[PDB]
Amino acid sequence: NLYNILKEVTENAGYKDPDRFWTNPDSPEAQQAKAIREQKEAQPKPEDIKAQADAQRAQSDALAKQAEAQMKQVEAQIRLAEIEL
Amino acid sequence: NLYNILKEVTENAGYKDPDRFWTNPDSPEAQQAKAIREQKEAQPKPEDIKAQADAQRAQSDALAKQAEAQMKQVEAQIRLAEIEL
Repeated sequence: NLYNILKEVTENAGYKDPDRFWTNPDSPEAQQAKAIREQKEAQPKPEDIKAQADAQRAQSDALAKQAEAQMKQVEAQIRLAEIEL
Repeated sequence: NLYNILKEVTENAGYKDPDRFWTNPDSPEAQQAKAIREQKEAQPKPEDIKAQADAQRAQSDALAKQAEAQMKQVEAQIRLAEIEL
């Protein structure tokens, strides 16, 4: 639609050929340019920092769960064995 | 397209030769200038800090997993032997 508007303005100005001043968005060069433009939004700045923060959150979950279970098992067997003797 | 517009304006102003005031974007010098301009977009600043944080907390996850496994092996092996004796 914008390309059509620009064509109409240019033709009314007095230039019959509109490709001299504008680029058709359906031309293969325009499609390629749109391809690179779309490819340039792979990932923003702090989102991968966000992902590695999620990784450290997961490791915190792990360490906490294993610490709790390990200390429970510590109470299970390191005391009663020396209690009975 | 911008080069064509500038050339048209210059010719209408009364100067037949447009290369005196503008340079053709298809000229080899323009291609070289575009080459250095693109090359100066190799890596922005914060992204390496991002990758550094990635590595640091992948480090955190690693040491978390090894710590959990090591403590599990300690509790399963350093205790029963001294319990039985």
